[PDB]
Amino acid sequence: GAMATLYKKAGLLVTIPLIKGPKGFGFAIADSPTGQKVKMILDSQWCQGLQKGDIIKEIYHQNVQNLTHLQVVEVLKQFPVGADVPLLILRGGPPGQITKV
Repeated sequence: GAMATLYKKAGLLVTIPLIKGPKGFGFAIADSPTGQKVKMILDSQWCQGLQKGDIIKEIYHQNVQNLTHLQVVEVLKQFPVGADVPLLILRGGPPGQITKV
């Protein structure tokens, strides 16, 4: 309703509690005009709550907005299987390589 709609207009910062699965965190990111954007959810069990279109702002409380696509991929890849990694994303609000992570 009204609240959900207004939160989409305003934007919402959401912390997603990632757990690294055997084949990664269960999603793919696109190097988009507006940052590292979630392109696909591949296995939601490892990234509960994460949605297509979410934009990565922090990894493990570190701001990653100055990192490149390849650097963000590299940092996510570095975590060992089973690792808990808080992921802060921006969802909605005032508005090409794709890599599995």
